[PDB]
Amino acid sequence: SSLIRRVISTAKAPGAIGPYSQAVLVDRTIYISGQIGMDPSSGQLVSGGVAEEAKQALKNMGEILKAAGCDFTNVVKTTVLLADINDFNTVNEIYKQYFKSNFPARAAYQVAALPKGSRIEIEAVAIQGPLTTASL
Amino acid sequence: SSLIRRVISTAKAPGAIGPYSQAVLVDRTIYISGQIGMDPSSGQLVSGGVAEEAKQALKNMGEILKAAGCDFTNVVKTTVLLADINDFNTVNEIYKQYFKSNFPARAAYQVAALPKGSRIEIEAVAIQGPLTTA
Amino acid sequence: SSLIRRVISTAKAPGAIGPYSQAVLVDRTIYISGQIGMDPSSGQLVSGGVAEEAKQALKNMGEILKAAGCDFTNVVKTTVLLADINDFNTVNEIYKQYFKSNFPARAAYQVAALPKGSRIEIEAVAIQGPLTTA
Repeated sequence: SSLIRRVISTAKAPGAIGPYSQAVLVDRTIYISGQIGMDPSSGQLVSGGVAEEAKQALKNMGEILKAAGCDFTNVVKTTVLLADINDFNTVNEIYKQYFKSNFPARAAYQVAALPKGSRIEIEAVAIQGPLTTASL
Repeated sequence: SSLIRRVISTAKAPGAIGPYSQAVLVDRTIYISGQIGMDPSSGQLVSGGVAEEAKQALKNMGEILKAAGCDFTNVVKTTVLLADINDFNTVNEIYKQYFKSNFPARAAYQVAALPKGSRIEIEAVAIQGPLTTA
Repeated sequence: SSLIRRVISTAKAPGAIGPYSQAVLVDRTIYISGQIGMDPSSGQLVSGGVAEEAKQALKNMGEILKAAGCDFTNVVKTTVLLADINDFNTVNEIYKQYFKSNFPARAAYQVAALPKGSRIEIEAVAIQGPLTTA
């Protein structure tokens, strides 16, 4: 009757440094922490604003997915939090470079402020494969 | 070992204005995108403010639920995102016309802005039936 | 084939002041509503500000978890919604009084406004154990 729950941690994404995990896996469902454009090495936000931060946040998410045996095709839901709702056109273009098709469900909105003054934070839910459309 | 994962897509609700699906069904859990009060025919927000937008957003969610085999009773969690926290009474009154009992868990708060200048966005998680309640 | 959906209800946490349930359990997953620093017996926010409200909100979350046969170790994801981003450190130190290892995944950010003028709201997803690593 037990289920495995394991905390994902990879050095290719910025480390926790706090009472949170990069992501938690529990019977094929992966809850991924909100990712911002932090460089895993420098511990600082990359420079350049939303375009550069979005790219970095998505790479960070990709490395976490990888450590769980997944890729972007496994993501079923994201939340995209913005410092400015008007950055959507830019953000969408970058988002589509990682999420190429069969897009996750999504919620999206502008918040009042994000950690470290970032312009974007992306959280996600993913499911460990293998996956099928067939009702079997 | 395979789990069923399928996108839900109905013309009864608005087409995506960005790279997202209306909902994703995965092993009985349905993740529904944030819905706003956009008319499915025109692709524009309905006129009249928060009360009319909330209604349309819920109708849109309802059509997505239907296409996933589900109705409002299958919803287990929602997030209500408001342009103005003072609209809560108005929003709840409308919310209760759709969700009538065994209510979903819920988070609610005011955000800075929503897509298309909407006054409300509602996301949800539902579970595909059969479901039997204690 | 049929999954049971159970609404979690306990007088040890504040009763709902809107159309929502404290938490909903379905097939092992427990979706917990956003908790604020309200005292169950008065149904009013505690005094003292964010520090006091955060402790109360977590305490309310703990009672809801216990009512579902869980504790804080069962939590796999939280969202911390702040009225002020600068309250983060204060809230984080309190959060660590409850979560001690195998930490939940997390999102944190500042919103425009929370219900009843609250300085913090915390929602969560938890999974019914036993949960193991092996």
